[PDB]
Amino acid sequence: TKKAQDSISLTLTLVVKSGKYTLGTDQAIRNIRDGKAQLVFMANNCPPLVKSQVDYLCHLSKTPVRVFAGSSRELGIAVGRQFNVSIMTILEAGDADLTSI
RNA sequence: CCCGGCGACGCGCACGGGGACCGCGGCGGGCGGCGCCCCGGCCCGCGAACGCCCCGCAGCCCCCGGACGCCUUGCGCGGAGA
Ligand SMILES: [K+]
Ligand SMILES: [Mg+2]
Repeated sequence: TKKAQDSISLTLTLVVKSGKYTLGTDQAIRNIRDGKAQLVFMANNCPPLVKSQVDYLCHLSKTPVRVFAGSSRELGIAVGRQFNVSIMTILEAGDADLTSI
């Protein structure tokens, strides 16, 4: 719990300082179908037709997909932006371990 | 047979575009009065519905691509993609 999230926070910052990533749904689809996505991270108010499609595309590519436990605004705050982020796709973990998940 | 659309819609200060009207100047034709002045006053110079081509701000949409910007008198908009 409390130990769990302070690792999720720690990893989410590690990628945005040293390691590639993209923010947004249209950038996330174009990468998953090409097999570049090590992880996919979604918000809990992600639109329901769009979420269904992201999971289907993920199982075909074997790309892991999790669910961040906050709104699309929290995800914006978490990776350090002033705008809402429905989907975050990590391309290279860099210095993050990604075991936190 | 079923599901829809057009017909089909309130009020308001402002801001913007089109048409008609209205003026000023030129130039073409005609008038008036004129003791002095007057290229200084007056009248007339017109183009429809409809058919074909082109051109149309705002506004909504497509493609690339992935962001400390775009923009109104006022605002407003953008990782749900500027
Ligand atoms: K009516
Ligand atoms: Mg009526």
